[PDB]
Amino acid sequence: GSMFLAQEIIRKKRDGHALSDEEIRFFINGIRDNTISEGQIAALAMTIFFHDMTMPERVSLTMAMRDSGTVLDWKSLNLNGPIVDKHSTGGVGDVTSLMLGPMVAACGGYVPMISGRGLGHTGGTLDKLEAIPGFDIFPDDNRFREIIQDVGVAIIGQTSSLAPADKRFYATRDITATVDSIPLITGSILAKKLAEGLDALVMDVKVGSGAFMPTYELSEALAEAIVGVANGAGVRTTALLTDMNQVLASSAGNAVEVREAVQFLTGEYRNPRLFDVTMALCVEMLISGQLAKDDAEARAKLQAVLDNGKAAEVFGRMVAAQKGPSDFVENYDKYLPTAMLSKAVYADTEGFISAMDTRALGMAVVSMGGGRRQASDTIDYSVGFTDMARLGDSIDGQRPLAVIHAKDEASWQEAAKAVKAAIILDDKAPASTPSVYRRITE
Amino acid sequence: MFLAQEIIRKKRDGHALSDEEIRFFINGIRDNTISEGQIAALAMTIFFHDMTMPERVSLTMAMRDSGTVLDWKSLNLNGPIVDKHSTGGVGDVTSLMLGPMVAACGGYVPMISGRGLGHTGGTLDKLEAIPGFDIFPDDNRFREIIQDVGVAIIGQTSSLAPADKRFYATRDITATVDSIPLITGSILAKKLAEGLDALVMDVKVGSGAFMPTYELSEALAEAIVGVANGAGVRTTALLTDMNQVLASSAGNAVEVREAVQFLTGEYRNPRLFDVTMALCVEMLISGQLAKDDAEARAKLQAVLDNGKAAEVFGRMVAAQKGPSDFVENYDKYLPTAMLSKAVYADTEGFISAMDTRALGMAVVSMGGGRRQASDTIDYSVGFTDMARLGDSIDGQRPLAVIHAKDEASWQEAAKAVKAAIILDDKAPASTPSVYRRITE
Ligand SMILES: Nc1ccn([C@@H]2O[C@H](CO)[C@@H](O)[C@H]2O)c(=O)n1
Repeated sequence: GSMFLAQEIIRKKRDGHALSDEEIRFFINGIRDNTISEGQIAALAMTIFFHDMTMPERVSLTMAMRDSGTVLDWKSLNLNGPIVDKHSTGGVGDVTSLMLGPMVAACGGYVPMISGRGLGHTGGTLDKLEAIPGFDIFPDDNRFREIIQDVGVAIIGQTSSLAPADKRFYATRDITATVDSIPLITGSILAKKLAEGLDALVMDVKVGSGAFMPTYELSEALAEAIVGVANGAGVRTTALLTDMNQVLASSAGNAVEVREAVQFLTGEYRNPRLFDVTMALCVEMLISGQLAKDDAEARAKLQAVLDNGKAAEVFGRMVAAQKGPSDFVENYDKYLPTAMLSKAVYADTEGFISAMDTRALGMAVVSMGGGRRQASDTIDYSVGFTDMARLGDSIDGQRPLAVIHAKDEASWQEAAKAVKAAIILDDKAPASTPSVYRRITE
Repeated sequence: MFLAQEIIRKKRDGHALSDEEIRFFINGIRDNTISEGQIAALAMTIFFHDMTMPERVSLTMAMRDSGTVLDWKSLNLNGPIVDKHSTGGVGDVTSLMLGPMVAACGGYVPMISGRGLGHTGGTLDKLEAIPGFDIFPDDNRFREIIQDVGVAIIGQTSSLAPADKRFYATRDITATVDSIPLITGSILAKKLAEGLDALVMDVKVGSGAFMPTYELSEALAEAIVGVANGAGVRTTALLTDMNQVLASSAGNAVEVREAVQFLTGEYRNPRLFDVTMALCVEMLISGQLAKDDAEARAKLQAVLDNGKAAEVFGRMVAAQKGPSDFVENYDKYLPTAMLSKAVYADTEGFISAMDTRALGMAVVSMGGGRRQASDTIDYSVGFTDMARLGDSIDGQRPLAVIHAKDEASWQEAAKAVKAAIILDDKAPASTPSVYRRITE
């Protein structure tokens, strides 16, 4: 019965016609309910790969995936500001979320950051926060709602009932060569975030060797596609192209990135590239969330909550609300686990850093124990890199490539070989590039 | 003496404990030379700081080695030693079919199980609805049953991970139950003491699940898989549904009747079939009895459908001193409740939700389970013909048939069932029986 209706929808898309909202939602729910077979899913996916989808179709697909599970509704809490979030294609050393949420919350936004785990070398935000003893990434949503109401930000992982149709849909795409389709990718990127019930959203689309899309042109095209769909779905959205040709923060790992985020919020250390990207993303959130009129007003408000400690305090109150220690901001080195062996790694040659393989550095952290080879693995939260050298730095015997935090000497030596191999020196200094490239609006 | 507080202080400060330190502490728990205060402190340090995989493995193996560990190599059996463990449910009768099904496909299944706890049934209590059935054969009769029949379902000794006894007893009064490394070591220690070649874990999801949320159930399943494989036992886990009763009955005798009729083919609840079959598949694959899913299910369907599995079950019941002809004549042996009547809902919607925790407690209150260890059980009481999530409910379709001792307990059970089952005008979203498979 459903199989009959499904095949008509396939035939309709097969022949180049646009599907209706009602047909798209029927098919997405049949994927969710297992009333449409894998063959039929693959066939539809392949007709979309070939014929593409119009903007109304793309919007219907994303909203249907979004409506396939829980969608958070914030009206009853009567918050007096915008619900807003950031989404990213990810990167090594990208810890922006841990400062951005508190900074926007301190400026009057409400930031329900539902995120995830590792996924294949880039480090998941949830694993980083679990380096904090006691920190609880799975509050029940009455606690979640309370934290959003009281603190303005929470970072959690209750994702199971969010856009569940994407699960079966992606699984079939990934064995039938129908992953590589912009309308399907856009749906997968957006559905879970949109299920947060956002007023506004900023999308961070990486550019560079360490990016999800491999070329500048393809990053830009993906960002425009996301922006078009998200706004069509009723969420005020912009995107930034930002640089991932090297580690973004000065550290890569879990505990080490939490430490960097606290020091950024307090002013103890602000990596200038991480600062550029974080500030730029937060600006979009204030403008789209209607908390600031323009860039200069938004940057003033953001710099103010960095300067008077309010953003650091929101982070501290979030850590305490999610059951970490109440004095984490003041005493983070007491609570974050320390690796047994912390030792700088030096290059074999002298010269300038001209290039860096971020996927390889990310895999080096994973191999140290800082990430999961398999999902059943346990993370050592103390290991990783700090003091990362950057593109353009002078490297000699007195200037290390990084400080490696390792659980023992054997894994330290293995990480050092991987780091030295991932970083390319050259006799002449490279040219500089922006940390933030194009801002993309609808 | 002194080392125990040093071990506590080390973990309090966020440092990892070594294998030597963990084995010391566990043995001290078993020997009763480490006090309740020191147990609880260490548990609270673990709750705050968690444990690495080497610590989790050390902990689990230390608890396993704190008592008897079975060894099957000397009997040289021509198949793998495999078993299943579940976090428990209501109507979770899978073991009674799964044991025989796997034994009929070449596995050896030393199922050392347990009784009911809280709201969930216990496999051993269900089997004791069978007259004569002896859940405590000596080591001798136990080995011979495994050797000659391939499966036996029994209760455990004092020397089966005894360290867990004081450890769990302290956790349960100090709010240190809710720790995945502690839970994992508690779940696995007793199962790995069986000397298994392979193991499958059934981790329930939903309103009757041990963990409250899907992501917590998922986290637990992953941890168990990591530790069990790290302990040298090929292990996988399934996330299965417990947002309603799994079988069509809940109780003891009524669930034994359902298991027999499933094995013979008289009646097979399709959700119960999915979960049972899926669990058996893992055992055949992990035990190297089948190359893949399709070959495993083909072997399993075959023994369900040529009577071999039902026959193995009857041999097992007879070997453990139940009747020779229990499969053929179960109605002659299982006890009948005094009062058996259908219960009807008050509204006319679709079944949207089911509070399985409350259903399970309703069975306990009828006398089908225990509140204290010393309680006795009426094996005849319980529910049959359970309505299911998504069914259309009107005045001609009951929520269940309630089997009770007398009209008063029948009324009480009917109030609990009507309260536990929520009807709605709209058909709910479909829930699957198996949410995912988790391997290493
Ligand atoms: N693969 C995984 C994933 C999670 N966990 C455990 O789950 C709890 C919360 O994430 C934490 O206790 C964490 O250790 C785990 O043990 N293994």
